[PDB]
Amino acid sequence: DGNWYWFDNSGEMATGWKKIADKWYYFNEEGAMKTGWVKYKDTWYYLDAKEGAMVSNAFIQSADGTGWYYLKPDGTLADRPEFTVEPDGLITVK
Amino acid sequence: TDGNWYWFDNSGEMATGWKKIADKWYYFNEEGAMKTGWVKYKDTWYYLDAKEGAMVSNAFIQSADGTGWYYLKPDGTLADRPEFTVEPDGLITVK
Amino acid sequence: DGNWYWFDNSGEMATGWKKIADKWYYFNEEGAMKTGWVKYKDTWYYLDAKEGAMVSNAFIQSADGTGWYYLKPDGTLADRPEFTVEPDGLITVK
Amino acid sequence: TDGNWYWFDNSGEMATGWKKIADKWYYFNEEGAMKTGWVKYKDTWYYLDAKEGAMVSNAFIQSADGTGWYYLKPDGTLADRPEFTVEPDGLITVK
Ligand SMILES: C[N+](C)(C)CCO
Ligand SMILES: C[N+](C)(C)CCO
Ligand SMILES: C[N+](C)(C)CCO
Ligand SMILES: C[N+](C)(C)CCO
Ligand SMILES: C[N+](C)(C)CCO
Ligand SMILES: C[N+](C)(C)CCO
Ligand SMILES: C[N+](C)(C)CCO
Ligand SMILES: C[N+](C)(C)CCO
Ligand SMILES: C[N+](C)(C)CCO
Ligand SMILES: C[N+](C)(C)CCO
Ligand SMILES: C[N+](C)(C)CCO
Ligand SMILES: C[N+](C)(C)CCO
Repeated sequence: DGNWYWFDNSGEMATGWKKIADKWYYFNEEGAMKTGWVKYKDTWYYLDAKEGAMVSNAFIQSADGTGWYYLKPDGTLADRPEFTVEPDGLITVK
Repeated sequence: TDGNWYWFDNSGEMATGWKKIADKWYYFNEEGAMKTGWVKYKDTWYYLDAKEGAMVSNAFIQSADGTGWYYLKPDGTLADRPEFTVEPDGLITVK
Repeated sequence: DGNWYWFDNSGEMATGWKKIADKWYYFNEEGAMKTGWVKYKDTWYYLDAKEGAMVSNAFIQSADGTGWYYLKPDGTLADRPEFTVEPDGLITVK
Repeated sequence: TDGNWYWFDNSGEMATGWKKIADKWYYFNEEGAMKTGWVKYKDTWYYLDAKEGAMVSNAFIQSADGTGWYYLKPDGTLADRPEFTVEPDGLITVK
């Protein structure tokens, strides 16, 4: 097995976050593209397990299948305090 | 023109209210006209695919104004506030 | 079991072809919506087995799984003489 | 900026040519750069998903000019004229 890497036209190897053709990918310090949950500077993001792209404004099923986590439009995971569920059930996040 | 879809069984009986056809659920009003969008069925809300009429279930659908989302349980019913338990790390649970 | 029917706002029951909200459906003479292959006035069309809508500009797998039939943009089935397969393999239809 | 995707195995060997990763096929040029779009591999043509790089198979894809379609066999190879047998009623068969 192995991993995916990315090098811009100038030969620079991508490490960390990198916008690649309208999508965002996260590479560890060695350049290896990461998939799944990633904690970057005390903040959580979710990278598609298939093509590795960051998911945003979406709900992703918990591991224990007990519930869902919401990823804000910028990709960051929303905390409980950020939610305001209105009486009818409308889920709002800040 | 404009109109509505209806379903009559082989016996000739016009479908009305909830009806399960070919493994999908549909809701017809009192006049047999297939409903789409939000439908209130005795205190609870449901959502029928706006384009195909089948009841949506276990899905989050964006709000009309786009300000938030709504969640439809696996039984089709719309989860209202009392049913939510948003855990501290953000894990959303519905019962 | 039963079938789907359609009545416009004026109470007229649809029979034959009917454009319904950007899609086309075929109803037999008794009003019952048809799905699958349909022969109308010596010409073949294919109505989606799921939602009954006519498919156009698409290839649909044969029953015997031996090949595919091509439905032109207007929904009608293309005959052999209508095809011109270019050397590289480009499939063109008239 | 602009650039290219590459794949190095855990051993450090740069993937080149055809490579099957996580159950999908990809094609890297001589410089290890992942190819997308049409690729000629020894007399035959293949098509790699323009957005994700994986080889398309058993699929009809619209032509660039939109004038016709192309068919990719289940093994990825592009079917050329000699392989087509269009039956009289319109049944398209490929071998
Ligand atoms: C080492 N690589 C060839 C992968 C980078 C481009 O120079
Ligand atoms: C990534 N986890 C879901 C495991 C942490 C809680 O956010
Ligand atoms: C309360 N609902 C939002 C479900 C009905 C539409 O107004
Ligand atoms: C009057 N209908 C044709 C709708 C009933 C027989 O199915
Ligand atoms: C006939 N169906 C109800 C299945 C299609 C919705 O337009
Ligand atoms: C799930 N349904 C509400 C559609 C069935 C009970 O009538
Ligand atoms: C007989 N229908 C009620 C189904 C048609 C509308 O008048
Ligand atoms: C509808 N059939 C495919 C059976 C006839 C040949 O076009
Ligand atoms: C012959 N192909 C069309 C497959 C190559 C692009 O020109
Ligand atoms: C130089 N690389 C980091 C690309 C090889 C080790 O996997
Ligand atoms: C990293 N993948 C090659 C899987 C995504 C294509 O952009
Ligand atoms: C189907 N492939 C051509 C990708 C495998 C043989 O190398």
